[PDB]
Amino acid sequence: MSVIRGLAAVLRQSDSDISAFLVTAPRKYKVYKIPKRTTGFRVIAQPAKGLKDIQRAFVQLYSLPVHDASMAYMKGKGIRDNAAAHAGNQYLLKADLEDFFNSITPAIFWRCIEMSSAQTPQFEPQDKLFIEKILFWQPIKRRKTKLILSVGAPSS
DNA sequence: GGAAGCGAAAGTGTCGCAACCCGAGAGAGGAACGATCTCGGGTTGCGACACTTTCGCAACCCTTAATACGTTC
Repeated sequence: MSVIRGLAAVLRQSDSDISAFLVTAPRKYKVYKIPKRTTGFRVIAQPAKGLKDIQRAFVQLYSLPVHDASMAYMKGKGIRDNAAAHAGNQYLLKADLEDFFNSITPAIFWRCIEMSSAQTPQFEPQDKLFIEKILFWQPIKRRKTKLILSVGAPSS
């Protein structure tokens, strides 16, 4: 069963238990408000411990392509490298993205899978439903089709 | 995404005011009958404004978080 089999192998848990856990998994988030530095609050949704472990095992199991221009969440690279890339230069064009993490839906993730220029792990159609449960957060309880990436999750 | 309150924005009805019309009437002149100006309703058009509808700001944070110290998203 591909993905669930690998997750069971890594997490030392039965396939049936992991499959049963990944049914209401997108709802398994605890959301809290962290203070902003000047004023206001920031809403962060953090998954439960079991879902966190599942996400960590999944991201360790499957390696997705990343670019060398990305300096965030990369091993050995951080703030200093990002700043030093433009240390010797004169003009700059700092830009931002509009609600970046919450704008990544399962449709976007699956679309980017199929048109990638680099190697992409092969996903069976049976596990494509489980991938969405593993990765994405479901912020409204009544709406089940609204799935977005949540900052504060290990896989995001 | 969107409680509960509330207010913006836009559309629609309404209602009072002005403007005019039309019949009644006392009676100017000058020798009678009724000119002419006013009283009392009545109708219509119009525009300011009240009323009506829709939208949008943004509580809470869901059962489900972790808690050596600092930046960053």
